[PDB]
Amino acid sequence: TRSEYDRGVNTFSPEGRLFQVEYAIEAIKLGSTAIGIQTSEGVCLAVEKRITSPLMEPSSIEKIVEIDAHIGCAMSGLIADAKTLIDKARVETQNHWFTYNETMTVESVTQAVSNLALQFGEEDAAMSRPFGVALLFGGVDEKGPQLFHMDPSGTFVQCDARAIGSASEGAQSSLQEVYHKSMTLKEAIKSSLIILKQVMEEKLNATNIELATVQPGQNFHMFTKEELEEVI
Amino acid sequence: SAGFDRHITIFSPEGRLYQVEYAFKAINQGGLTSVAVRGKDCAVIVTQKKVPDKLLDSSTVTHLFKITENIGCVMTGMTADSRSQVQRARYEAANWKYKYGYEIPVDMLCKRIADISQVYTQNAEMRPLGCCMILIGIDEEQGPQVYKCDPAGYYCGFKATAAGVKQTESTSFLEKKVKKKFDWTFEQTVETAITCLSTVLSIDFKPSEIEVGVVTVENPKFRILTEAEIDAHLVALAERD
Amino acid sequence: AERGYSFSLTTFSPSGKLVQIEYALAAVAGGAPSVGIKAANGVVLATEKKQKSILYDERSVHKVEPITKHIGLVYSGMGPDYRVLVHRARKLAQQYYLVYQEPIPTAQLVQRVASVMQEYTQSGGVRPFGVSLLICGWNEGRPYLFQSDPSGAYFAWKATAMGKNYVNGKTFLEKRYNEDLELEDAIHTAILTLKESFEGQMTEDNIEVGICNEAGFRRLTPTEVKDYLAAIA
Amino acid sequence: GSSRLEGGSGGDSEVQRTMLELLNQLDGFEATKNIKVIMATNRIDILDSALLRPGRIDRKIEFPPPNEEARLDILKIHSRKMNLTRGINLRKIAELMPGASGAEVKGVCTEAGMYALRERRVHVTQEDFEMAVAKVMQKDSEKNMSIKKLWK
Amino acid sequence: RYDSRTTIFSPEGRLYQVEYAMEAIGHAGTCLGILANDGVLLAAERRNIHKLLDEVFFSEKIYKLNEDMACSVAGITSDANVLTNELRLIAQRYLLQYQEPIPCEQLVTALCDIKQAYTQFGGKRPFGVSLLYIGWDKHYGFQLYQSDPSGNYGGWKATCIGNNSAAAVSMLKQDYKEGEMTLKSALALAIKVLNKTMDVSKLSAEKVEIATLTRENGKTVIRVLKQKEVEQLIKKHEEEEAKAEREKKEKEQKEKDK
Amino acid sequence: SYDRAITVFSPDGHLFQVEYAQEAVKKGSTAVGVRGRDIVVLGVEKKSVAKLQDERTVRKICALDDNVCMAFAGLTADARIVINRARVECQSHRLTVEDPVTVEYITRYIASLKQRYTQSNGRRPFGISALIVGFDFDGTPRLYQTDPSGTYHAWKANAIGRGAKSVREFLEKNYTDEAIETDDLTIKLVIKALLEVVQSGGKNIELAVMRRDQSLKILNPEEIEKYVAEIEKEKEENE
Amino acid sequence: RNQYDNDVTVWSPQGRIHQIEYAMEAVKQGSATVGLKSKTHAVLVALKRAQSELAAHQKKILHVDNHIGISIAGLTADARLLCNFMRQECLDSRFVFDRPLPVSRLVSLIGSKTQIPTQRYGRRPYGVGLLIAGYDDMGPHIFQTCPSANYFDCRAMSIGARSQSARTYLERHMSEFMECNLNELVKHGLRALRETLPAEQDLTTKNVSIGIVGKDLEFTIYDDDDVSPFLEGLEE
Amino acid sequence: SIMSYNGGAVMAMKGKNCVAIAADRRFGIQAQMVTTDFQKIFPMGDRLYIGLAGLATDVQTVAQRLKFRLNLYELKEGRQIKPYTLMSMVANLLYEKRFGPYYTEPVIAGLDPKTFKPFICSLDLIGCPMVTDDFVVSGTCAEQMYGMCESLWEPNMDPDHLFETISQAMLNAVDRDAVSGMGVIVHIIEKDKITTRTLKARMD
Amino acid sequence: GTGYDLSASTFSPDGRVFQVEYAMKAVENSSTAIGIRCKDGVVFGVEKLVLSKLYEEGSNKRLFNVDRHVGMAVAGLLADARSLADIAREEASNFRSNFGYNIPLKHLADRVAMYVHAYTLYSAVRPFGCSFMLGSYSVNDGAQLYMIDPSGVSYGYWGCAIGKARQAAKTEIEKLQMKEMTCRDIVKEVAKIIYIVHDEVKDKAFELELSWVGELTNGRHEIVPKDIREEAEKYAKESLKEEDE
Repeated sequence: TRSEYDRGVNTFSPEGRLFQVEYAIEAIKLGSTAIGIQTSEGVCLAVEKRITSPLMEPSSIEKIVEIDAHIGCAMSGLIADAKTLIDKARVETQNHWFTYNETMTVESVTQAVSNLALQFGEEDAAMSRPFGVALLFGGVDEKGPQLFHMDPSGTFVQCDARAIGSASEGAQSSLQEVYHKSMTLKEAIKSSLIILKQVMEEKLNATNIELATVQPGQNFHMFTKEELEEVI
Repeated sequence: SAGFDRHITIFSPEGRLYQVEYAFKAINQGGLTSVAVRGKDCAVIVTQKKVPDKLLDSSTVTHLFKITENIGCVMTGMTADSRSQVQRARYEAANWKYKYGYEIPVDMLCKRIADISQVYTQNAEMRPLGCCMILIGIDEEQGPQVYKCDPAGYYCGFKATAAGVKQTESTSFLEKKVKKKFDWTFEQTVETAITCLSTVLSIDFKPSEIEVGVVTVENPKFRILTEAEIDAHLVALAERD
Repeated sequence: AERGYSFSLTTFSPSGKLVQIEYALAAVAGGAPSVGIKAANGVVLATEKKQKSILYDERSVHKVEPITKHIGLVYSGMGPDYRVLVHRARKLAQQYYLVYQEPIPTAQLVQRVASVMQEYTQSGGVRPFGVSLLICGWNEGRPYLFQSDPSGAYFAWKATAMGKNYVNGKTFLEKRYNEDLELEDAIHTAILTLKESFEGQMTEDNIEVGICNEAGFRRLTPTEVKDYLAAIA
Repeated sequence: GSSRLEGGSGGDSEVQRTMLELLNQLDGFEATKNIKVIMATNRIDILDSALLRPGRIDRKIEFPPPNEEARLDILKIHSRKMNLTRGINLRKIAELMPGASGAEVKGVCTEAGMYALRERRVHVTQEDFEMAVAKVMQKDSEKNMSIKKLWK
Repeated sequence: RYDSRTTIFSPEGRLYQVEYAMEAIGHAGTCLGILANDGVLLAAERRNIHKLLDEVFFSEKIYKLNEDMACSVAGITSDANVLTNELRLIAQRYLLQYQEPIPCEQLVTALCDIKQAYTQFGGKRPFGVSLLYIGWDKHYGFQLYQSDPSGNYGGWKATCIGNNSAAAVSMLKQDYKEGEMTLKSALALAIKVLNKTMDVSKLSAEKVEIATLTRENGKTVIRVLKQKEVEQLIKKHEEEEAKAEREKKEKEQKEKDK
Repeated sequence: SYDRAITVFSPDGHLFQVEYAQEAVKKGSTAVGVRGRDIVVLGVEKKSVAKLQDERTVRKICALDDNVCMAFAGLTADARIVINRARVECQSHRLTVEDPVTVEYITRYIASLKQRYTQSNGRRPFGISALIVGFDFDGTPRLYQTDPSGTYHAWKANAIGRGAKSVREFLEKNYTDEAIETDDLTIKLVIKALLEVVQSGGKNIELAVMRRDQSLKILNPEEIEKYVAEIEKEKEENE
Repeated sequence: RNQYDNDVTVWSPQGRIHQIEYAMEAVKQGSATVGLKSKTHAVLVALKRAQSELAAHQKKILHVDNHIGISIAGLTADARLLCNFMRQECLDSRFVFDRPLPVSRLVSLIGSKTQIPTQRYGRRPYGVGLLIAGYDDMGPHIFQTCPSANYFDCRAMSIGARSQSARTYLERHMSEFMECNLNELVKHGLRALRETLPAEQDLTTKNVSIGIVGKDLEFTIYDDDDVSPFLEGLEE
Repeated sequence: SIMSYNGGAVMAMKGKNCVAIAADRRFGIQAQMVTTDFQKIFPMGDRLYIGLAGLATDVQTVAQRLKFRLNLYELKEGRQIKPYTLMSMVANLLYEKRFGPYYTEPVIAGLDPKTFKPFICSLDLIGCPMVTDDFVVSGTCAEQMYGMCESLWEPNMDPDHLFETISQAMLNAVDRDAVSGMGVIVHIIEKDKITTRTLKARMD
Repeated sequence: GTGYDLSASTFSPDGRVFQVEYAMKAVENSSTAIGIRCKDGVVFGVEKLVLSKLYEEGSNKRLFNVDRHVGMAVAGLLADARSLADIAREEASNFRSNFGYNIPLKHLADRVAMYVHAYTLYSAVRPFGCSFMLGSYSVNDGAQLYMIDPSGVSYGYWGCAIGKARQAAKTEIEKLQMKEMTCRDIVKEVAKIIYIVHDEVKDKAFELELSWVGELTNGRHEIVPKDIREEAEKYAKESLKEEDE
């Protein structure tokens, strides 16, 4: 049936579906899992790496990348698209700071990255397929710590705790069970690591996971090797 | 050999342009019909006129247009395409007069529209407009001019032409008539045209359901003959025959 | 056979053959008879002008037209395409005349018309010009006769024929053609090669003949062509 | 039995199954003892890989168009039962026939014989063989110089 | 079916239309080329000399891209003209910018980048042309390359493209002196390969075109051998082969005597 | 029926023609690369040539800057185009900021160019995988790898070509500090890596080494022969 | 069909253009939105769905210039794009003329903008059903627009998944409109959303979203606890 | 004056089947003489030379542009350009840029390839072709050179009798010109010879 | 299907453009619209269908004002109707700005006809699937009415009808001495026409749109004032009863 309705982003199906958009959403699944948490003390991000074998340095599988001094970004999906949208995010944050001399709120930043992900095939901009990447922007704006999830179809929303990636449906349940509002960042780190361990194949061991935290204080902190060992 | 049919720029393996031929088929689809004949000092065009409703206004319904003061045209084909082509011809005539500073010979006006149609048949845009346009005018040196501008790129000059559904029978009758003393008078040419149309139609013409236009070496203006002239010619000439 | 690769013009075939240009050449061959002869001191072009009736004023659309007073052009194929190529050939000749103050050499005019055909045979929405041109010219002192094909290919000819029965025309010319054929006899040879292809009576008005010699290309008038036809018959 | 093209809609599934059964019988579970199989094909390119495998068709001989003096051998073989004059040079006939298959050689001899039959004569002469070569090896060539010059 | 568009990759990673053009080049004429310590030369097979055609163009397949380089073309005629014009334009653009006749390698790389763009961009079929470039450049002296439709170019001591080019190159391999061949020996070998590759076993000036590039007086010279020299070479070679045949017959007579 | 379009997703979520460009890269001759302490080396299979066919015109290693070298594997035309654009980018970043071009920076540039050609529907992806090896101005023997899909990574040693899988397994097995402990053990490692897939040895190996702040040099046939002889001596001694 | 529903450039051989009908269907996949008016007000109440009890709820009332609110049911992408275009039109009118743009004219501009991408093969129809509120000098409006590029001046309308319930409730209870009270009008909107609900579920301070415009009240949105005075007072 | 910026001088005359084109050698910017080996007569064929004069940058650029055009023309139309066609080509080259021109005055001298008859022409800085059977002078000291032209010429002139005449004329003209001189190159084109001389001059 | 009907740039192998014909078929499915030319004006009526009661009286308005003095009455797809109305508005504005006097209706019809012809010619854009009529009155030119259909034909009409019931509307319009009636009576007769063509059982609800432009208003096209509309509707109910008799 979907032989003439799902081969183009601009041909509606009888249901009213953008099947290329759902296919990009599926391509999100393939990626390595990420788990972002937002609590009263900041925002945490814990992601799984999929190191195939040594001789591939740690600093090429970029799941966490720093967005301004007050946001971190966890990627799930195609790397080229991830680079493009992270670059859009950085240039937007810095342009907003340049023009308004203030730190872009995470709502604004994820809104604008979504605004880029919107223009699939509009003849006023230049892509032709949805940016097949689902991103988590976890930052600290004037409303306290916040965490905003973006899906490839340009939809972004606040999330007090969200997991993305291959381990999406298998970790949303755990997050649902464990999360509670009055949570401290230490609890957030431990809980995210526990859920990652639950839904990974290799044994979590400080060189198959990345961790970062953006706090109402010290900037985005990427946990270093010794800190990884301590937490683990 | 029907697979080479869905684009105006793909040849058939036997070197035929099917969607150029289908433009002629559209001409025939026009439903109406037209004829034209040129005499020693006159040129006369006759054409159908269907008014299949009492509310249609005969003042507006007409297929004899005035491209410029001296050049007139009869259309045979879809009315919208015909009127677009008429507007184009008016534009080109005006531009010619503006640039080169003298009235466009019918030769060139028919050539120009033929070349527009040729551009459309070669570059795969537009959709070759389905009308056949027959131009009449007065040329100072050669004399009267009757030309036809088919929607594939021929702008050929005719002693007597026919367009539309009855084109074949009209051409046969006109050959038969021309083979006898081609030097025709004004009234004799008006006749030849009207008689050709009447016989190819197996009908007798009312003074209204036929549109006739004429140009002459003494009247170089596109005179659309009125009901009075049509009635007079029909009745008197058929009687005196 | 190679069936799929025949509806486009930007896609080769396993044989390496672009089917669409060959189809265009078939359209060309399915056209009017036209003949060309390179005399020792001139060139002669002729082409059947038969109409479908006596109605057509057989003086309104010619088929042997000039491009300069040393170069001329006749065709076999379609007619609108021919008018476009003649217009562009005149434009190229005049552009060359402005850039270099010298009448365009026939070889270069042929090359540029071939380049135009190439432009039109190389995009996904342009129909290759279905018409093959014989270009006659007098440059330096040596008459030139070239053929330009829809494929963008230009090539010299001692004498040729093109149209419905090019095979018969060319065998006849092969029999009757010798290098030192002065123009007055080349005209007879061309008219005879048109006779062996021309159904019905070759009246002086349904044949077009153009001769290109030192004096300059000239399309023979009805009186001259009638004289020649009577002499030949 | 030829290339196994896809089936279900427009594939020669039935002839393909015939080929598959032939494959299995030539080689397969409970194979053969002393049954030899010779196959012939005018062009193998499309012949299926399973058959041309060196398990079912072990050897693949080629029959190149008779070369020089092989054409002479064929001329002799198909001109022995004939009436040749003192001064017929079958070698010269061979050179005049380049790249001509053995069918062409037979046809050349036969057409020389028919030419002899024409003129109430029971003798074939060198010129008769030449005319036979001309009439047999008719190499039709396209006259469309444009289609021929497409390629430089 | 992975061959309906130039820019389409096949599941086994082959640009089909590119291979299609590469094999199509076979149907073109026959060009071969030989490098020799003294010079460089190309040979070309005039497929078509029907006696009603003419010889207006001294060269129908070999062109002079500039004073120091020549190129032989094989493939579609229209693409051939387009590519030769672009080659001339590149050469003179290089002269304008730098004021030194373009190194042959640079000229070939430029044209082959053009062909690469064509095979990689949008709706444009790959140029159905293969070219053999000969030339002299101050960096590496005499030089000979072959450029295919795919934009790939190889520097060949000797090579051949076109009909029976595989046989031509096999015989080149057999009879090429890898570092000692002179221009006359190169001409002899070219005639031999042409005789063995052309469909007709008999050669003549009506079917061959030979081009020779040599440095003399410090300046390059690109000469298209006239029919007189062509026929003299064809002769010399045919009579040499006839003498070889006479020697073979003498050997047969000796064997019979034994 | 979800192929043939460079900007079309398969219902499972794959872009197939970029993957096809990758599989086209798989059809190239082995190229290995290693970064030592102060020597970064790239080795390649020549795959030999007919004696008439020159070899200067068959290149697989190209220096994009005094401190960045590139080893190609894939299609030759795409190789040339990408290398040419890489060179212009190198000497354009030199003007953009008066600093030698970081190896990571030129790797990003190649990734950007490849993605630019992939993401649109009238651009055939560059089917080439490249190993970039260099010394950053600050001083570090960096090595990255770039795929046709416009993705780049920071490898310490890896190979692309016909035998990428086997040679990567071998390097996993036989790469250590001892290996990268001198200016010659790294070279020896790379020759050992090549010999697994390339057999003729003398006529099927080419090496190019870059020492810290030292211009890249392509080791001579004699020098590579001497090294293979030395590893052969060690092989027989330990056998 | 099966060969006439691949683009908006092809008519079917029975007088219907299929892509526009497909987009009309697309509008139904959003959430219930019930919009309505009185003699001085215009209220838009929309059902904000939840993607998880962690992730917050999708907003469905956006705030165009101070005299236009907008409730969107359809593609979020197209909703955002048309929201940006409406904001641009309002600001441009404010710049050239110093008068808030009439909401019977902003709608015309949107209709033209959405018809243009239903007659060219260069884009897809838009995919948001739009309820535009606002109080120009005349009176409060509730305009509806659907991807078909037809705009309706509705006494009170609704759109989205389970929008019939709302439309029937409007049929039944609209006789009261044009004389209700500042809060009673909102109550009627809430009842419409209640009927759109799937039962079991109710109007909770979260899933309820309310937007208000009118004389002496520029556009406002009541979310989180700003809505409690409505749900608490709502009849059980 | 723009011409006076870099001076220079070019001359050409024709005798009996022989032609001569003579140029001063100097490149001084303003008054600072920079070199004395600047090429101003360029070979565009076997027996066809162009003596571009005037501003230095424009002279060089017109030379490169015209060589570009002539190379293309010859290869594409295999032939040796006739002098009239070269004159028209230069006219087009200069007149393509009337609204801001190359500040040079080309002067073409040569022999017709076929009939071996002589040709000399000049052009203005916008491209009015200028052909005359006696003289062509361009560049600064135009008045002095015209005076020598008129007052030192006789018809039906042979190789050496034309050598002496063109030399003397340009020698005097350029000696009587500031911002010009310091060496005179004379190119004599004959039916089968071409001579490039570097005659004396008041290099001071 | 047919294989020659996709896109409007392809002649079917008879000389027919199935896309234009489908556009006309979509035209012949919308509510009826009548127009009649009098001696001193032209009157329009449209059989507006309230698809729901929620819609204010004053929903989709199928009688548009093009220029001060031309009325456009549209039947078909109303989005395309509004687009065509904007095209005609812009063309009237351009004519006034470029020439100085109010647009002649014959010219406006010709230009809009050529516009729709452009959109039937091309393969990247579908032909307008909505027919309409242009009517006006001027002291100089006089009352005029015109029809423009998808194919783009501007035949002049004394009276016309477009939509579901056009044959019935015609047949009933011939039952009128249009040549001599006046706007006041023709308004009531238009009401009668609409109410005789209307099908209550099929269209459920219904409302009436009317307008006239004539000398009686000085050429300023105006929606029929409320009182005249009410009186015409009363007479239409009475005429329906009389026909039922």
